Amino acid sequence: GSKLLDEAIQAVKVQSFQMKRCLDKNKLMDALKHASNMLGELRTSMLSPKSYYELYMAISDELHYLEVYLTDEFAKGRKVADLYELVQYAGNIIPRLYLLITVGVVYVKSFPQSRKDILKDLVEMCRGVQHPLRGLFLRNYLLQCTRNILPDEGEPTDEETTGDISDSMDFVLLNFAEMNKLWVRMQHQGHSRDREKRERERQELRILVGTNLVRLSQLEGVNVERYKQIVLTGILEQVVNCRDALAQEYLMECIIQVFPDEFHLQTLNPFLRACAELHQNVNVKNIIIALIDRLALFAHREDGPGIPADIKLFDIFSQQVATVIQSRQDMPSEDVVSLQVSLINLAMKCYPDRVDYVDKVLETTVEIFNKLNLEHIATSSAVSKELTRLLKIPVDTYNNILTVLKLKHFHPLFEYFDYESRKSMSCYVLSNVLDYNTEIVSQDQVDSIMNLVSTLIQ
Amino acid sequence: FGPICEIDIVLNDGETRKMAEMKTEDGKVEKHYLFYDGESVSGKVNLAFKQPGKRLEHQGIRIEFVGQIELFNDKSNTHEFVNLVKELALPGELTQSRSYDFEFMQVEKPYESYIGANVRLRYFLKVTIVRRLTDLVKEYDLIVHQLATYPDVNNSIKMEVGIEDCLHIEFEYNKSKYHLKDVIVGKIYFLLVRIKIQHMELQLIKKEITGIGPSTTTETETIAKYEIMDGAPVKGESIPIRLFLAGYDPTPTMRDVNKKFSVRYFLNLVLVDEEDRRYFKQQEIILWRKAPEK
Amino acid sequence: QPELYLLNTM
Amino acid sequence: TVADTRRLITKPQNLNDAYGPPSNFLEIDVSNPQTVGVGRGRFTTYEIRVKTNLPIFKLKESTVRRRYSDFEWLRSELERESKVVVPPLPGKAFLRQLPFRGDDGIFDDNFIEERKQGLEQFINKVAGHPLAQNERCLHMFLQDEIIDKSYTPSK
Repeated sequence: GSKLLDEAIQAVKVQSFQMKRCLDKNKLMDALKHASNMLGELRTSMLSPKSYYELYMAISDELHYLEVYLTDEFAKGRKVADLYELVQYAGNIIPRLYLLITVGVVYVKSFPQSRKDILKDLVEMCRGVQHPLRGLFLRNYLLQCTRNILPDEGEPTDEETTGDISDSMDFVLLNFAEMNKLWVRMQHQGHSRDREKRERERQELRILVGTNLVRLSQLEGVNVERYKQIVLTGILEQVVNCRDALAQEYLMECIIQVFPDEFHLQTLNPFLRACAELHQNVNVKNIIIALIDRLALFAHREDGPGIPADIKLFDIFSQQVATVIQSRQDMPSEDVVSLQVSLINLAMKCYPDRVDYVDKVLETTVEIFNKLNLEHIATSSAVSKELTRLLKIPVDTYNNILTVLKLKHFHPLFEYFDYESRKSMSCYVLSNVLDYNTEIVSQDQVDSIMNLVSTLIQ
Repeated sequence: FGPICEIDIVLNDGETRKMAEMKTEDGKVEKHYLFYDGESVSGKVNLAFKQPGKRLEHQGIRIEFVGQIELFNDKSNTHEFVNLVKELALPGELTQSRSYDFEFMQVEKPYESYIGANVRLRYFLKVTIVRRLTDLVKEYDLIVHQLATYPDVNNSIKMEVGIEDCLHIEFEYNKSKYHLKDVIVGKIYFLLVRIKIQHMELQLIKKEITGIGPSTTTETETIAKYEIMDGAPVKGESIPIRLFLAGYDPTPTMRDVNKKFSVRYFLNLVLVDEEDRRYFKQQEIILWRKAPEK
Repeated sequence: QPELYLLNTM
Repeated sequence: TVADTRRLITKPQNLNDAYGPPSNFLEIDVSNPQTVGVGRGRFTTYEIRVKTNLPIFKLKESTVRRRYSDFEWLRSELERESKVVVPPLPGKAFLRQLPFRGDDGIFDDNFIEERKQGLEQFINKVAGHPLAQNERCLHMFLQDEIIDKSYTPSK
């Protein structure tokens, strides 16, 4: 039908009109009685996630006019007594908590002394809502209301305020852990034949859980050692133990996006040991490649520190990728090679000088192809697609193409192609050696050019 | 004509003395003066004489302080637990208006005023001008509140209950005895959940028991329904309770008042499943009127 | 009409 | 102090319980109505497909064929031993068996569909009930391939 949504938004606009009407007359308890009625509409199970989201956005807009009314009313000396207590008299828990959270942030602003206790209270009393959809949106409303008022390090020096960065990190890590619990629980609610509908429904809601991680990175007082010890340890504990491929894949990629590259360099072996634990249905390849691509962009960014010499990227990634692949039960051969591509790409952008590294990936790729008792690989196969893209990166990216001919293990990978791809690839390299002019070729590299011609004609 | 005389009572401390309210039938709210066990009641009985020229022949005027318990609105079933008399005038006449002083010294008021379904307990002053066939009578109502102090023993309620191999829970309320503007701080901890729970709520229930022995009538009224959970828990989950009793304006617990009636309060915890079946556990709590410092 | 089951102590 | 923020202290929820699947899974589908017999013998059977994770049910998945009389027998057994107020069945429609009606009688599709929903309605209520799950008749009905009416009611 989809009427339900409009009928609800209709009713919301009715009650929010009578709400502001009372806020003009200064009839606060009459205003809150309509605000409660409005909030009533969020109790529904009948809406889907997209519909509910729309209704939430409507009701969140109206709640802001109330919130700002109270904030100013309190700021002008005329502070309502027992207002925190009074909104809790509400019979239904959903109106009660949205009002409690609204009234909470007004109290934190207006009474800095009670900040720690109120924040700690608001996250705790949300345990009331165990229903995945409604609870997620409540716990999101908690997060967005509190955005500007959470403790930090760049704060006004008012020595009557309470709570520090430690309390901010507990506050969000707790809200995170509860929201991820609700969002994973959504997997098992409802009838068993709507599995594809649920995973679609969960996917739409993934941003709500992810917002917790985003909020943690917006904390100025989250330095690297706090990230190491508290924040990432916190996040990873939920990620490995949720045992849910959808959540694991989202949250790991969400980590990479949200936190800075400085933090990633100090947490690579922790992060990649977590990758090796993830549920088999998780695309681990995508997580690792996403990380490598972000550290590649970090290398080429000037007016920035670059990659310290103690952080041996290549040795870390080569060794972990091989361990992560070892952890998979049936990773495609094309995917294993998609990783060898990014290992090269990492070594190219992080250590252009060190050609020995580029050859070690290629040497390792040979060992991989050799280890796999491989039947002849067609050009139509995905493995061949990747091995082509792998070999094309040194050729496309280096300044002097002579330097590619100096690689010892570049050519031995041509063995495993099709007859069609040898002819195509041999041509492609030799083509580039003419398109940019040739200098006199050294002894090892004279040998290379004839080896390329031999595969082209035969 | 009208009435020949009108009786009006005016307490000596009728300006400064605090009043209190009483919820009667159909939502009406009366306001009478507030008194406490031990206080003296004193004032003036003022007789307005209305018919000038006429005379009022009486066989004596008195004033009574009365505290009594009325059951089922049955006049034959009224029971006076306190009665004090002050004779104001001997048999005689009244040609004009006149006042009379009265004082009842340090008056015992053992019970708190209460208006229920099948019970009323009220205190009043009753002035009676006795006449040959029909007495002129004027009642004048008062509220008495019974106060108490913080209790010696106050243990938290904590209890593991359930349905075998279906639902096990542990609920805990922070006290057994709560004052009238107190707060139920509690928690529900889930140990085993093999049913599908839609929601959970705490209810406040007020039982009013009347009669003696086998003669027993209980009038129940569900004062609060307070949602505390929305959705299915799993084991290991804790749900917080914070229920402000100030919101519902209840009476104190009143146990065997004059061996005639009780008024008791209960915390009825109720979980409701997906097919609307309703699992509950009742727990009596004592309410008590706290004495404010002074 | 709506079933009401008392929770027993363990 | 400006706000009463009192709660009792809680025990952290163990992460297996928190994330691992809930232990109240129980769905029963009534489906696939089919005629069995020819002529005067004919009656409709339905597929009663169960999926669960409750320990009391001796198979996590089961599928059996049931007749509307079987549903009446289940309800009748539960009315005797169980002391559960049992929900209503969608109803014996006797006059549908009478001949030369303006519909297909007992095998009308608007009938069989509406009955089918009522049986699903009924069995999910009954099977979800706690006191009902103890009684042997419910398991007999859902998970034995044929019902043994000459039985001694246990549990």
